[PDB]
Amino acid sequence: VIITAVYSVVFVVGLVGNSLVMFVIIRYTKMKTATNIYIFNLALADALVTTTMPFQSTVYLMNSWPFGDVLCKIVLSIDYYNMFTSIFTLTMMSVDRYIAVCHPVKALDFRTPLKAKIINICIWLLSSSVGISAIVLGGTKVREDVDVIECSLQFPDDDYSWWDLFMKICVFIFAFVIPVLIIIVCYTLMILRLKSVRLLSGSREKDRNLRRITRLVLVVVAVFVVCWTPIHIFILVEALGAALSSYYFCIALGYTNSSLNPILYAFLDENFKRCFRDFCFPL
Amino acid sequence: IITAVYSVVFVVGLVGNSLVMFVIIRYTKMKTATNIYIFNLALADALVTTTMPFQSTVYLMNSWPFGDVLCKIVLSIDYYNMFTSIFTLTMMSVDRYIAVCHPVKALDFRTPLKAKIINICIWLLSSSVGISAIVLGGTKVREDVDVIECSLQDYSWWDLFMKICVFIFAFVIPVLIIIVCYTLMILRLKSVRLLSGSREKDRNLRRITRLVLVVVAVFVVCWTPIHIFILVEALGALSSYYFCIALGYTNSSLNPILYAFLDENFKRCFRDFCFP
Amino acid sequence: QVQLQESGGGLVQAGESLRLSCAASGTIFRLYDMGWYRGNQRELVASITSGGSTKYGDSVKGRFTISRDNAKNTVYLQMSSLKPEDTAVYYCNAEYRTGIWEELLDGWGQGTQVTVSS
Amino acid sequence: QVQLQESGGGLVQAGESLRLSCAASGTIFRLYDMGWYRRELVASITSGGSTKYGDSVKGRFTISRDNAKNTVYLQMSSLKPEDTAVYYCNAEYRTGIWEELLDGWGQGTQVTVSSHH
Ligand SMILES: CC(C)[C@@H](CN1CC[C@@](C)(c2cccc(O)c2)[C@@H](C)C1)NC(=O)[C@H]1Cc2ccc(O)cc2CN1
Ligand SMILES: CC(C)[C@@H](CN1CC[C@@](C)(c2cccc(O)c2)[C@@H](C)C1)NC(=O)[C@H]1Cc2ccc(O)cc2CN1
Ligand SMILES: CC(C)CCC[C@@H](C)[C@H]1CC[C@H]2[C@@H]3CC=C4C[C@@H](O)CC[C@]4(C)[C@H]3CC[C@]12C
Repeated sequence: VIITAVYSVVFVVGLVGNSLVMFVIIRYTKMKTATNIYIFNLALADALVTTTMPFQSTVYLMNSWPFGDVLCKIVLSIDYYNMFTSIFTLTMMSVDRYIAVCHPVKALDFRTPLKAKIINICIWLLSSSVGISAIVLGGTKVREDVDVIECSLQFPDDDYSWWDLFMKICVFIFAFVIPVLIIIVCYTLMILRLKSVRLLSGSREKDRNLRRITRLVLVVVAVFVVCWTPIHIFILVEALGAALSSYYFCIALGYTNSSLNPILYAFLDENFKRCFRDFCFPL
Repeated sequence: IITAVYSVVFVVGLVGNSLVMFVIIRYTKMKTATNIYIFNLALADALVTTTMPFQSTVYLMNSWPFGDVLCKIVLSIDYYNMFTSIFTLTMMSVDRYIAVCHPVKALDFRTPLKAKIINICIWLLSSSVGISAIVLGGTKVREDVDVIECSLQDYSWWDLFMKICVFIFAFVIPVLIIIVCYTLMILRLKSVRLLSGSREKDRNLRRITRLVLVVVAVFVVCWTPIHIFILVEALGALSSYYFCIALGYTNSSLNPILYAFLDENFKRCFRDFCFP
Repeated sequence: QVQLQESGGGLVQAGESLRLSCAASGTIFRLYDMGWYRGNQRELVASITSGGSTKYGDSVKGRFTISRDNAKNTVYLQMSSLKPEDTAVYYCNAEYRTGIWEELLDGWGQGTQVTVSS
Repeated sequence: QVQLQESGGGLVQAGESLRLSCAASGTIFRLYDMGWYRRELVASITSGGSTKYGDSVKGRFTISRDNAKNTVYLQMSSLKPEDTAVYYCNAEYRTGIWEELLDGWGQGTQVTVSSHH
């Protein structure tokens, strides 16, 4: 009934919350942690997917794509850039966290806000592989037995069935499973140190934050897998094999996580919580 | 077109006013006479913010798809907010006059309980004309076009009479009292050095009189174009009408934001409640 | 902001005269009371209201003379027949208000050094 | 959220021997270093039983640990009158795996050495 607004609530949050996270890290100098530079990237990707919230909405109601190619080419790419940039940023966060608590001496030269921006730029280039290509191959095509307009990437019709199923697998495997694996390895090697080590760095304060931020990252990673696992096994079940509203539900979760992350940093960081309070409400 | 801004303002005023309303209850530190009035005014701002789906629904279909019982309720809720809001702004401005121009008599005349009684008296008058909108209001089909109408319903003159009656007693007289109240307060804020004998009372009386002044000033700017519009249309464009309604719904949701920037104590609880 | 500008102190031999000024520069919405305050240092020596009501210290009456120029927001203190007992630091003080809605404030100055030879 | 239980101080004649114990009780995840302080160090011991003694304790004191019972024991031998002070127990704990490293002090147990024999 009133879902037409709760969809706008999330839309504003993910578009304002992430913009806020990006601006705070840019302007305020104290907020240039190696980890925060990664969150800037993640926020950026989340802001972009949030920009496609309306477009995906109108498709829900109308059921046919009514925009132009120039928008189908831009949304389809504003998407691949998000699917890859986000998961490659979490996987680096968790690796950055690994070499922060399981390699404290080497980290004295390996973890720096310049090195992190480099890995962030590197991630957008690797994501451009599939991201720029979507702008090229992105186009609209009238469905055959539907008489509706479809927006999707265009492949040579010679062996469509093959390259489709192969791409889907490589997406699921290399953008949903090899990344999660790395994180699970990262994080096991890490709680094993934290269950027995007395002090990770020289200060108790370093060790206070080293443990604390790694818990934030673990919660961000946790929310991500929970929201992103249903859609990934759904794109893969329909490939190897009907009034299925599951597709919009699994997209609902994925758009929740886009808007949930600005709030998670505000809740799981005493620094983000402090920078917001001294920005929105300067006492 | 883009319509999320309408839903955006719906949640700010529904959550803000209910936050403003909760903070005064839970935290005993800020149960002030002025905040009893702000509570009352947020309560109004909350109740009229629960009609925004109704207004949008009528905006698209151009008709009343709800029943008559939901046409009478929202007509009720509409007047209760119309009168409660302006009568609360008039009694804050009188409260403020007493606070800065009559300090000797404000020791015994500005107790938060006394504020409650005056705000109880305000709802008695306002729901009284909100009970009449239940009687007078109702559903009916327009003569020619096939569209349901939710309005007040025996003579077309008594409609222009009541509208004139509302303009005089719900807007013009109350604004005359505020205009007067603040004319005498600004003289004494400029003439007097130390207002209440304590350099901290003086700061607070001045700081909070500015808060009410903005809150009132914002309120007339939002409600002037809608009040002169219902009176001009009685002497007988539609895109102007909704821009007069958008102003009034914006005001209902601005007030929480205004308390945050104008009151350091509201600014302080929005922090420890949102960012502990 | 507001800044108190002081001038007129220094080393001087006894029985000589000095003159102290204190201008209140800055965003002043209304100045209220300006004055000079020489164990604990803070002790009244001369204060004048914006009307002209003066009040001198017990020891300073008869020799010092305070005067206010409301047009220039400056106050002047004419010290005559100085003695070595009068040697101290003299701090200037102004009650001002930056705006209609702002609080009342008490602004001190850096301090002027006076050292009367015997 | 940590309670310590101390024992074994009091009045004793010089060249006599005492024994202190300290029991770390509470809701904790893992204890790290327990030891006795007086505030200079006298004796401390890790989870792995590696011990560190103050310079004023020329092998006279010896500190054991029972990790099973979260208790640390200080065997003080050959007491001198220059040992009279308040002996504070210390227990490093962590309220949870992601949480901060912080220790908790004990009430203290008074030890007094006097005269001779
Ligand atoms: C929020 C995330 C989960 C959305 C964002 N995306 C959702 C679908 C979208 C790309 C789109 C584009 C064009 C038409 C249309 O109906 C929908 C546009 C609304 C934006 N993207 C996706 O769902 C990802 C999910 C996914 C999973 C497996 C796979 O092999 C490829 C893909 C690519 N789209
Ligand atoms: C927030 C404010 C600006 C809205 C509240 N809004 C007004 C429109 C509304 C009453 C409604 C109810 C039923 C049908 C319909 O089309 C509209 C419902 C959505 C509530 N109230 C009004 O517009 C006030 C304005 C006004 C001005 C003069 C006068 O004599 C009577 C009235 C009563 N309606
Ligand atoms: C439109 C509605 C609010 C009309 C309300 C009328 C009454 C209740 C209001 C309107 C004018 C108000 C007065 C305005 C100013 C003064 C003078 C002051 O020395 C004592 C309070 C007193 C006397 C106020 C009491 C309340 C008051 C009398």
